[PDB]
Amino acid sequence: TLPQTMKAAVVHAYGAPLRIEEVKVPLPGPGQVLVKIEASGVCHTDLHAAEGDWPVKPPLPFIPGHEGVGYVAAVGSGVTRVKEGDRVGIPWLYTACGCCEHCLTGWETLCESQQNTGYSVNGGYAEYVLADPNYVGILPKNVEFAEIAPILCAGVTVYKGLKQTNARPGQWVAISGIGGLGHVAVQYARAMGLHVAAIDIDDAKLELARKLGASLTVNARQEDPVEAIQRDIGGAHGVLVTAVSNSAFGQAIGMARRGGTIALVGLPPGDFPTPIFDVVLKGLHIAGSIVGTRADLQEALDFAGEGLVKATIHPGKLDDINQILDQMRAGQIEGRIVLEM
Amino acid sequence: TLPQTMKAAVVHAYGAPLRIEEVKVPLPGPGQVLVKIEASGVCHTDLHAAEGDWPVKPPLPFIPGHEGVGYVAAVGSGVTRVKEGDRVGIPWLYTACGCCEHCLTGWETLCESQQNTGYSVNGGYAEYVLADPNYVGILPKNVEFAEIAPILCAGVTVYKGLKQTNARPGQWVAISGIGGLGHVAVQYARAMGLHVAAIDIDDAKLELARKLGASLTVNARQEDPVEAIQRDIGGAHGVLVTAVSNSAFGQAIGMARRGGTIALVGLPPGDFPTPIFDVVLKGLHIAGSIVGTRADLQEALDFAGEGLVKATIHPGKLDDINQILDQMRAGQIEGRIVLEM
Amino acid sequence: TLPQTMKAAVVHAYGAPLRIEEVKVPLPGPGQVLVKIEASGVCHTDLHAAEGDWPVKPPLPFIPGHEGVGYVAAVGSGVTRVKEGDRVGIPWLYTACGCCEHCLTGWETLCESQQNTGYSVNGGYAEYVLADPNYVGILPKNVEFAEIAPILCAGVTVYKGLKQTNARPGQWVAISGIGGLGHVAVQYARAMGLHVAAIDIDDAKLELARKLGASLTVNARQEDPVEAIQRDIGGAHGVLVTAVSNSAFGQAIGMARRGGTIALVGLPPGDFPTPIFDVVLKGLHIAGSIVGTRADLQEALDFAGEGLVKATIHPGKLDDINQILDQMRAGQIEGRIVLEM
Amino acid sequence: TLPQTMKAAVVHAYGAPLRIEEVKVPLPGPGQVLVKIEASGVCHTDLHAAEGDWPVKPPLPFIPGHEGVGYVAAVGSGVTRVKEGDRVGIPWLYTACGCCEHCLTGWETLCESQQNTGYSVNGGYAEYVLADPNYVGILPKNVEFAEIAPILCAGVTVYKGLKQTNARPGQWVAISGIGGLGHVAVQYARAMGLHVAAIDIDDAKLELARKLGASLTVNARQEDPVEAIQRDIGGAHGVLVTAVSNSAFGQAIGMARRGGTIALVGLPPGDFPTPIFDVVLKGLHIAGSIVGTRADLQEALDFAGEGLVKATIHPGKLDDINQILDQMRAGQIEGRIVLEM
Ligand SMILES: NC(=O)c1ccc[n+]([C@@H]2O[C@H](COP(=O)([O-])OP(=O)(O)OC[C@H]3O[C@@H](n4cnc5c(N)ncnc54)[C@H](O)[C@@H]3O)[C@@H](O)[C@H]2O)c1
Ligand SMILES: NC(=O)c1ccc[n+]([C@@H]2O[C@H](COP(=O)([O-])OP(=O)(O)OC[C@H]3O[C@@H](n4cnc5c(N)ncnc54)[C@H](O)[C@@H]3O)[C@@H](O)[C@H]2O)c1
Ligand SMILES: NC(=O)c1ccc[n+]([C@@H]2O[C@H](COP(=O)([O-])OP(=O)(O)OC[C@H]3O[C@@H](n4cnc5c(N)ncnc54)[C@H](O)[C@@H]3O)[C@@H](O)[C@H]2O)c1
Ligand SMILES: NC(=O)c1ccc[n+]([C@@H]2O[C@H](COP(=O)([O-])OP(=O)(O)OC[C@H]3O[C@@H](n4cnc5c(N)ncnc54)[C@H](O)[C@@H]3O)[C@@H](O)[C@H]2O)c1
Ligand SMILES: [Zn+2]
Ligand SMILES: [Zn+2]
Ligand SMILES: [Zn+2]
Ligand SMILES: [Zn+2]
Ligand SMILES: [Zn+2]
Ligand SMILES: [Zn+2]
Ligand SMILES: [Zn+2]
Ligand SMILES: [Zn+2]
Repeated sequence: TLPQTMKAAVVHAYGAPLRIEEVKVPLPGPGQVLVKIEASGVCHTDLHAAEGDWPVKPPLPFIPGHEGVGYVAAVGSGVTRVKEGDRVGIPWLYTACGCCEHCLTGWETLCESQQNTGYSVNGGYAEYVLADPNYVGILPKNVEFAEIAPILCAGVTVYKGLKQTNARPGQWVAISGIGGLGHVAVQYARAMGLHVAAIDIDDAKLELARKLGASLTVNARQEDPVEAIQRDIGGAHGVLVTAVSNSAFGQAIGMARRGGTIALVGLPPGDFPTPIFDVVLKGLHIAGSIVGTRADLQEALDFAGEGLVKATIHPGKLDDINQILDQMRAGQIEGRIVLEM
Repeated sequence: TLPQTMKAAVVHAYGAPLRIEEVKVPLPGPGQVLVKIEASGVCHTDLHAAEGDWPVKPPLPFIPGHEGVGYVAAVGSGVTRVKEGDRVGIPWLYTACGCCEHCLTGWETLCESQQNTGYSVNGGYAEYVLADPNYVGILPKNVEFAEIAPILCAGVTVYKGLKQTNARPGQWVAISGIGGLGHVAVQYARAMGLHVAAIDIDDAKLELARKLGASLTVNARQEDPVEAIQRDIGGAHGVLVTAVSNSAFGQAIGMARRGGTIALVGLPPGDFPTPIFDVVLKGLHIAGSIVGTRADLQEALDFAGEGLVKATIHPGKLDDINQILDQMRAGQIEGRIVLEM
Repeated sequence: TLPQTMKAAVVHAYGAPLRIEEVKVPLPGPGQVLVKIEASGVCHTDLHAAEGDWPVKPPLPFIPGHEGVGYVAAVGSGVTRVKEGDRVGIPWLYTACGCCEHCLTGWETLCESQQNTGYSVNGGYAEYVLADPNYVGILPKNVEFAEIAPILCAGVTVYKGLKQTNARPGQWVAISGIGGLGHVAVQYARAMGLHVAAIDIDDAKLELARKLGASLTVNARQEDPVEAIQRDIGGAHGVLVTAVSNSAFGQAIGMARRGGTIALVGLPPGDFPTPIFDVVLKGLHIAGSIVGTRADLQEALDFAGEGLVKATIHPGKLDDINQILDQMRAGQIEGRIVLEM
Repeated sequence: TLPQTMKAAVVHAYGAPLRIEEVKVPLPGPGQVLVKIEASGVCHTDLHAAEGDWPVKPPLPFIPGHEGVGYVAAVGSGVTRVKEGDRVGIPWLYTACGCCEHCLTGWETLCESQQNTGYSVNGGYAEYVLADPNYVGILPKNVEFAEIAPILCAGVTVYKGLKQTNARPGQWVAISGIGGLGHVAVQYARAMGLHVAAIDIDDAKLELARKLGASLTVNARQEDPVEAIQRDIGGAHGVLVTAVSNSAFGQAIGMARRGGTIALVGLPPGDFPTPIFDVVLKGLHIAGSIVGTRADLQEALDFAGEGLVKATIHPGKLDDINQILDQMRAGQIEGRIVLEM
C-alpha cells in the first residue's frame, strides 16, 4: 500500500540536468486520483520544459512527463469516472474549467484555465502521479503500457493535426519530420485513407517511413522537397509540420497544393516569414494544432486498440533520463523512448 | 457603330506614369463579347501591377482595370450567357478552364489556367474591353454602374474573405485596413450579423468605418492595435486583413481570439510573420483568400442589389488616372474612386 | 430567508389538470443551487409532459416548467459557477454526464445521462427550483426576467434549429408555424442575415410575422405554401418546422430549395410519410434539433441582450395555469405566456 | 468506319419486355461525341425506368443504360475535353447548364436543366452512344472496361453518399442493401477508414459483404436489423441506404447513433417514414444523395485506379437483357452484371 515515498527526475533549474530524488507520494484529495506509473513516454516538449524554452516557463521545481501511463492506485473523494486499478494515462491537458467559451464548444484544448501535466503540475517522470479523473485517458485493454504511452501525446497530437489538415481519404498528406510524432503520424494518415509523402533529413528515418506506409520519400538534405512534391503529386492536400527546423516551415508552405492546409504541430520559437503572394493566391490555410481534446484522445487511443497504429518505442530507465534528453536534443532517437517502471 | 479606335490608359514601364493613348477597339472572337465600359473602379492591385511589386509581373505594356462595368456592345459567335445590351462587369478572374480539380469543386478561383483582367489580359482602364461571357458578373438592374463597379472586386473579395473567416452571426470580426476593400467589408460584415472592429491608420478612415457600422474603432498610428482589440473585446472570432502593410499582417494574427480565423486578402509584396508557437497554442487558423468565385460574385452583387451594401465612391476621369493613383499611393481616397467613361 | 414551503402547479395524473399545492422548498445539496423563480415561461412541451404524450412519460407527481428564471437563493456545497443572487435560468437540459461521446464533442444535448427540467426533475412551475449550477443559463443584465424567460427554451431551440438549416446570410428560411417558437424564430433568422418567409394558418400570427421582419407571408389554409414559396423565391435554402400539424411537415419538404435543409424542432407523434424521389433527387437534408447546448443557450441569450430578439410575452398567474394550458391546446395564445411570481 | 446502323435494347411500353432492334447510329453534332460501347453496366434504375415506377417517367421509347463505357469513336466540332480513341464513360448525369446556382457551387448534380443518360436521352444498352464530352467520365488506363463500368454509377453514387454521411475514419457505417451499389459501397467505406456493418436479406449477399470488408453482417429476413445494429454496435455514425424497400428506409433511420447521418440513395417508389420525435430527440440527419458530381466521379474512378475498389461483375449479352433484368428483379445477381458489346 502506497510507498509514502517515490523517486522522480525533478527539475531545479532551466538547463541544469534533472536529478533523481526520492520524494513524497501525493495523496488523492477531493476530485483527484493517484496513478502508479507503469510506463512514461519522453516527449520533445519535456526538453522545452526543463530548458525554459518557452514564455510561460514551468514553475520550479517540477517533474516533467505527460505520457505517463499506469494503474489507478488511489481514488480521491467524489471521483466517479475511474475506479482503483483502472489502466489510465495522464496527458498534456491535465484539466480545464469545463464551462468557458472553448470548453462548452468542444475545444477544452484552448481553455485558458487549463493545467498541463509535467509543466504547471507534476508529471509522469515519477513512480506515481496525481491526476484529474475527468481528463485522464481510458486505455484500451489489449495494449501494454509501454506501447500506448506514446499515444498519450505524440499520438493524439499527430491524429488531431491530421484532422486539422482536412485531407480526405484518397488524398495526399505531406508529413514534414518523421520523428517522435512523425513516425506515428504516418500510421494515422494511413488509417485515415491518406497517401503519405514523408520528408526528413535522415535516410534511416525515411526508411522507417516507407516501412510504415509512406509511398513517397524525400531527404530534404539531398533534394528540394518543394519541387519534388509539386512535381510528383502536384502538391499535398494536407501538410503536417513536425520538424523543429527553420527551413522546414517554408518548405511545408511550398509543398502544399492549391487550397491545401498546412497543420502546425511543432513548437519552434520565433516568427517565421511566410510568402504573402503564395498563401493568398494559392488559397493556403495554416492551422495551429495543440495536442487533442478528450474526444480526440479517446479516438486516437481506439486506433492503437485496433492495431492500426504501433509506436516504435525504445525502453529507458528513469535515472538515465538526462542521457535520454541529451540524445533527443541531438536528434539521436529512433522513434519514441518510453520509460519502464 | 463601334469606334474602331478608343482611348485607354497604358502601363509601358514599371514605376513610370501611365500614358493615355489611342488603341484599336477589339472585336469579339468566337467565345467573346465586347463590353462598352461605363464605369471602372480603381483597385490597389492596379498599383501593384503598375509598380511591378509581385513575383509574377504583368507583361508590358498593358491596360489595367478589373472593376470595369458596362454594356455588352458586340457578341462573338457561340456566346450564350449574355446578349447585346446586357449590363455586365469584368472582374479579376477573366476566365478559367472549367474542368480541373478546382473548377469542378466550386474553386475556379484557384485555377492554374486562368487569366486576369488588367494584368495578363487588358482591362477596364479603357472605353471597351474584350471579355469571356462565362466569367463576367451579371449586374443587378437597380444599381448604377459607378455604384456597383467596386463590387466586381473589392466587394466579392472582402465578402468571400469574411466567409473564409467562418465568423457566425453574433460574433466579432476585426477588419484591418478600411480602404476600397475595407470600407465595403464593414458593410458585408454587418449584413452577415457580425460585430465590427475596424483598424486603420487615419481617423477619417475610422470615422468612415463607424458611419458604416463599426462598433470599435482603432488607429494603429496612435495605439498598439493588438492590445487594443485584445483589451476591448478579448480578440475577434474572425479577422480580415486588407492593409497594404506586412507588419499589419503580423498584428492581425495577434488580434484573433483563441481558435479564431484570420483571412488574408491584402497583397503587399514580401512576407508576413507567422508566430508558430502562438498559432499552435491558440489553435489559430490563417487563410489566404483570392477575389471570389462566380457564385461568390453574384452573391456579393445581390447584397448590393438588396441595398445592404453600398460602396462609397468618388468620380474620376481616365485622363486623371495618374493623379488618381497618386492619391491612392498617399492613402487620400475615401473608399473607392470609380472612373466614369 | 427560505420560506421552507412554496406553492407549485403539480401534476398527479396524465390528462388530469394540475393543482396548486403548497409543498416543501428544496435544499441545495452538494453540487446544487436554489433559484427563486421571478418569471417562468409556458412551453408547448409542458402540455406533452402532463398529458403523457410521449414514450418516456414524466415520473409522477412532477412540477413542469423549463423556462424558469430568477435569483440564485441558496448555494449547495462545492458550487463555483454561480453565487447567491445571480440572475439565472433553468432550461430543458437540466444536466448531462459531461464525459460521454456527445458531451466531449459539444453535443451534451444528445447525452443519454441527461435530466430534463420540468419532466424527469421538478421545474419552474413553482416559487423555487433546484438546479445544477453547471447547466443553468447566465442571464444578460439588461433584460428583465419576464422577457428572457422565453429564450430559455423557445429562444435557444429556434436559434439552434436555424443554425441546423445552415442557411447563410443573404439566403431564405421558411418558418412553418409562427407561434411560441415561431415568432421568436423570425427575429433570430432576421438577426442571422436571413430573408424570412412566414407560413401559418392564422392571419393574426402572419401579421405578427411581418411586424417582426418577414418579407413573405402565406396562410396555408388560404393558399398552397409549396407552390407559393417555389414560385416566389424558388424554394427556401432552409426550412424550420415549428408546426405540430400533420400536413405542415410534408409542405416543409415541398417548400425546400434543391440542396436545402428542413430543420425539425416540433415534436408531433408518429411516423410521417416522406417523398423518396423528392428527397433523393433534390438532395434535401432533414435535421432533427433539440433545444440547445450551453454554448447555444449563451449565444441565444446574447441576441436578446443585444435587443435583436424580443419575445412577445403575455403575463400569467401560477394558479390560472390550467386555463393557460387549455388555451395553448386550443392554440389561442398570441406569443409566449410567461408566469409572474 | 461507323456502321450507320447498330443493335440496341429498347423500352417501348412500361412493364413490357425490351426489344433488341436495329437503330441508326447517331452522328456527333457540334458539341458532342460518339462513344463506341465496349461494356455497359446494368443498374436497378434501369428497372425503375422500364417499369415506369417514378413520378417523372422516361419518354417512350428509349434505350436505357448510364454505366456505358467505351472509346470515343467520332468527335463533333468544338469538342475539346476528349479526342478520338479516349476511353470514356457516359453516366446518369449526361449534361448540365453550367451556370446556375448548383452548377457554379460544385453541385451540377442538382441542376434543373440536366439530361439523364438512359432515361431522358438514349443510353448504353446499345453499340454506340451520343454524349456531351464535358460530363463524360475519364477512365483510368489500368482498369478494364467491364471492371470500371459500375463506377460510372454504382461507384460514384455510393462514394458521394458515404461522403454525405460525414462518417470519419475509425467510425461505423451501416450499409443497407448490398447489391450493385452496396457491394461497392463496402469497399469505398473501407478505403475511407470506416468499420462496416452490412445489412441485406440474403446470406450469399452478406457473405459477399464480409469478403469485401464488412465486420458485422445482418440478415433482415432472420432478425430485426434495427435492434441488431443497436445491440451489436450501439448504432452507426453513418448509415447508407441502397435497398429497394420503403421499410428498409425506416429501419435504416433506426440504425443510426445519436447525431448520426443517414444517406438515402435507394430509389424505391413511394414514401419512407420519418419518426420526427426520434429524429429530433436523437439529433439525426437524413440526407438524400443523387449520383455524383464530375469531381465525385473522377475521385470515385481514382479509387478504382488505385485498386482500392474493384466491382464484382458478371458478363452479359445485350440479347439477354430481359432475362438479366429478370435476374435483378429476383435479386439473383451477385454484385453487378455488366453487358459486353
Ligand atoms: N502541438 C503539440 O501539441 C505538440 C505535442 C508533441 C510535441 N510538440 C512539438 O513536436 C516537436 C518535436 O517532435 P517529436 O516528434 O517530439 O520530435 P523529434 O525531435 O523526435 O522529431 C523531429 C523530426 O524533425 C526532423 N527534421 C528536422 N529538420 C527537418 C527539416 N528541415 N525537414 C524535414 N524534417 C526535419 C528530424 O529529422 C526529426 O525526425 C517539437 O517542436 C515539440 O515542441 C508539440
Ligand atoms: N486577395 C485578393 O483577392 C485581393 C482583391 C482586392 C485587392 N487586393 C489587395 O488589397 C490591397 C488594397 O486594398 P484597396 O482595398 O485595394 O486598397 P486601399 O489602398 O484603398 O486601402 C488600403 C487601406 O489600408 C490601410 N492601411 C495601410 N497601412 C495600414 C496598417 N499598417 N494598418 C492598418 N491599415 C493600414 C490604409 O490606410 C487604407 O485605408 C492591395 O494589397 C491589393 O492588391 C487583393
Ligand atoms: N425541439 C425542441 O427542443 C422543442 C423546444 C420547444 C418546443 N417543442 C415543440 O414545439 C411545438 C410547439 O411550438 P410552440 O412554438 O411551443 O407552439 P404553438 O402551439 O404556440 O405554435 C405552433 C404554431 O403552428 C402553427 N400551425 C399549425 N398548423 C400549421 C400548418 N398546417 N401550417 C403552418 N403552421 C401551422 C400554429 O398556427 C401555431 O402558431 C411542439 O411540437 C413542441 O413539442 C420542441
Ligand atoms: N440515388 C442515386 O443516385 C442512385 C444511383 C444508383 C442507383 N439508384 C437506386 O439504387 C437502387 C438499386 O441498387 P442497385 O445497387 O442498382 O440494386 P440491386 O438490385 O443490385 O441491389 C439492391 C439490394 O437491396 C437488397 N434489399 C432488398 N430489400 C431489402 C431490405 N428490406 N433490406 C435490406 N436490403 C434489401 C437486395 O437484396 C439487393 O442486394 C434502386 O432503387 C436504384 O434506382 C439510385
Ligand atoms: Zn508532448
Ligand atoms: Zn475552459
Ligand atoms: Zn482588385
Ligand atoms: Zn480550371
Ligand atoms: Zn420547451
Ligand atoms: Zn453525456
Ligand atoms: Zn444508376
Ligand atoms: Zn445548372
